[PDB]
Amino acid sequence: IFSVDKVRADFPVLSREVNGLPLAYLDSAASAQKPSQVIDAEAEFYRHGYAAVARGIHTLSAQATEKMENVRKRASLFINARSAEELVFVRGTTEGINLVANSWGNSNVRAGDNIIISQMEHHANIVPWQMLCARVGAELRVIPLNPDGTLQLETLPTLFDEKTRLLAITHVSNVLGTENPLAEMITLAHQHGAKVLVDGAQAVMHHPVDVQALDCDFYVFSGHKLYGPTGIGILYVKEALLQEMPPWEGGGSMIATVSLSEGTTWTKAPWRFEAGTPNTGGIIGLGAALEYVSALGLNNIAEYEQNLMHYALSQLESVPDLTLYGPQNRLGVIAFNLGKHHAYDVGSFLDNYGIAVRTGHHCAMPLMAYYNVPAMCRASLAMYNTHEEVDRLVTGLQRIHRLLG
Amino acid sequence: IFSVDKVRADFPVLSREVNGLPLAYLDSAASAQKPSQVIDAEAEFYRHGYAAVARGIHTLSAQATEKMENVRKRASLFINARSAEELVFVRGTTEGINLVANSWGNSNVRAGDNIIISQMEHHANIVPWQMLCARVGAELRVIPLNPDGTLQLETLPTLFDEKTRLLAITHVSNVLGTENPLAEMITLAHQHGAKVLVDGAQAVMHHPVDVQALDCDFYVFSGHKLYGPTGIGILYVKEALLQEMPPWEGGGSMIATVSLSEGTTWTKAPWRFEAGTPNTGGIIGLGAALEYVSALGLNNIAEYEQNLMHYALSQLESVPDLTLYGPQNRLGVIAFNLGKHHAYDVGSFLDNYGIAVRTGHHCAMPLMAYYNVPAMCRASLAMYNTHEEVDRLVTGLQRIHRLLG
Ligand SMILES: *Cc1c(COP(=O)(O)O)cnc(C)c1O
Ligand SMILES: *Cc1c(COP(=O)(O)O)cnc(C)c1O
Repeated sequence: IFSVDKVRADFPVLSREVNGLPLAYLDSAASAQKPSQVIDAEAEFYRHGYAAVARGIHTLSAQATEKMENVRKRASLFINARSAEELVFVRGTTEGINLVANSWGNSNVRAGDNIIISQMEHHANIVPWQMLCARVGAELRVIPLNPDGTLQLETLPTLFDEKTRLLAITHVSNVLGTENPLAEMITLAHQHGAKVLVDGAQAVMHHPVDVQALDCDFYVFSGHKLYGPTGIGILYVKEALLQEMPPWEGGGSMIATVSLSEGTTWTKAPWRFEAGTPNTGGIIGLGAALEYVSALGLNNIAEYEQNLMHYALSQLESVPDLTLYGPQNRLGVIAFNLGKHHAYDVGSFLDNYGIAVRTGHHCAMPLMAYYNVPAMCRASLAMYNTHEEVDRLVTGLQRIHRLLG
Repeated sequence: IFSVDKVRADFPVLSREVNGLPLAYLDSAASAQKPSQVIDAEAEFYRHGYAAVARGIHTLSAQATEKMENVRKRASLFINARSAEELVFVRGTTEGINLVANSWGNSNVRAGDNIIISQMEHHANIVPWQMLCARVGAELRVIPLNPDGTLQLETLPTLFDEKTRLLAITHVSNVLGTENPLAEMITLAHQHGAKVLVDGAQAVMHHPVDVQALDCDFYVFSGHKLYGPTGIGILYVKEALLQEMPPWEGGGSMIATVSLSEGTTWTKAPWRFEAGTPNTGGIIGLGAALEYVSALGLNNIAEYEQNLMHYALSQLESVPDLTLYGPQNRLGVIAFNLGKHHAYDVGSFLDNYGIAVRTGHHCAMPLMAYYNVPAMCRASLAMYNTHEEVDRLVTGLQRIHRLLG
């Protein structure tokens, strides 16, 4: 079983005070706090083992290379990829989507084709496709939303045709907490010869993810939302696709030979997609984050978080004039607005109580426009949050309502 | 004055042992060791202040935003840029060059134009220009080398013409230690209306750098060579150029508005070029590295390193059959080969003595081809290295020569 008190003991930020008051950090969906096991793994690498990792002959450099490739293997087992060589280290979900959009998109999407996204996508999984569509003359089609925050799946027959080259779809909404029916949508997309990129940035910390079972063609997530350091993420690509993809960034370590008279040739995937000095510190930290999460157990995490979410939704019924957005079975986040008060003001009062929530458009302006609001508040309920933190949120919303009503 | 013993006390890796023997780390040009002040600045941020930095309303997020923008200001003062808004955070020199090559190169270099590089460039400052030239149909011209490792500057009249759009040139060679006459070359390039990108990855840790005095249009360097963390670097761009450049990566934080029916508009530079969650941990660490280097004083560093280099060159005269590459006035690095022995074998013996040097092509294959060797050894003499470490290198080379001769 899961013990939230033991977990919290690993996270030094959680004893912080804000505005003279104890912090209630309800913004893990924007970025997660990190356990000391992750912080110290990176620090200890810098203190005792640091070197460049170009398979350098000298000992420290050879050992750093091995650490980095071990993390690639660990990450591939974490998402059940068939091969470690199907994983590319990127800065994060955003860079991974841009890499696919340029390397795969530029040589596979042509004038007159179409790409399908959803109306709930994060900007990271919108803008690169708008740029691609503008570069090659393709059309960006959109799966619309239902009022309860689920996809209008009945529209799929009008959107998929012979010219559909790619579905790019979120696994879990960063605003609504909706989990999309990926396995079934990927079956439909593949029936038309379309590939599927999955934005998994809000899925990988809440329950096991298995890319062979999903059969997705691309999968991306960020380390800093998975209790890990900033500056590092993972792009998974099916081996047969990745081996045909041309490089994106050029430079050292992704070449086989460089000549100023005969041109340059590329190395093999995945190293062809990793130019320049890798983020070795971030990679070490990410490896430690995966080990920490696996030691807790993602099914234990999912069970505790689901219980916390059920409790929060039950308690929030006692907040007058609270509007919630999204389905009852949400994962991770609670998007809401309080009466007619602007999210920014609600979030400012909550911050004044020491409660950190996010307000604004959450990098999902098309989703805000669907609900005809300029902004929302969002509380994240992660594995280190508590019933008492939920109680503080509910009470704070009640007091804000009383005061501003 | 400079005290190398006090400096070394800040670097925990330097007490490491390798192969049972005390480490002599002579590979800082590949990546530098980090002082505990840098390691702990990042660790303490993760432990006490961590949050997402989207100018988030809540306190931790607002304070993280301020820390990040303070580092941008500190970096701009470090290189004497006129404005903090002329600096873009990138993963490193390599990504910064790719960003310029795509954003600026794609809309300013046309079929029939030419770009000028040098034969001593690192692959980071070659491959992106080869890719650009292939995309738009331009020609990549090359300033050749002299035998002493300096540029053949007399060839410049044959290379610069009305169609020359860009000179991309290294400040300091990562192999030879040659420092190029940037100010004069930039004057010549500007006379023709060409812009100049400077690869400063091997300059910024050896002496003050002043981009207003240089008048370069772009300048790039990496944090991990400047005693800082991996995963972070700086791209400087003149304000008037940067404000006209289109975005490269798309996603959150670089947009002003996102619409699925009316399209998307971009925010202002530099934030237009920073998509997704920044590498906040790396940014904090980089700020601490700049403060550490400034506290030591770069003129103090330069004086000590120049004295160390003069001593090493004097002592290496007693190594039989040693071939050195590059000019007598080199900065930072000593490139060499020992008789007819392959660099890989020499480097393996040195590693076996606990001495870390780099061997191979050093991401400069055109430079190796110029000297008609497949590989070289390279020793870096940084601010924390000692006369006694130089003595170990000289003795090791003498023993290798005796043993293998
Ligand atoms: C280090 C090096 C590079 C590459 O820097 P990265 O941090 O790997 O991106 C580019 N140019 C020179 C001169 C270098 O020494
Ligand atoms: C976090 C988020 C992103 C962006 O991730 P970055 O780390 O900022 O690149 C993309 N998609 C979703 C669903 C997210 O929650």
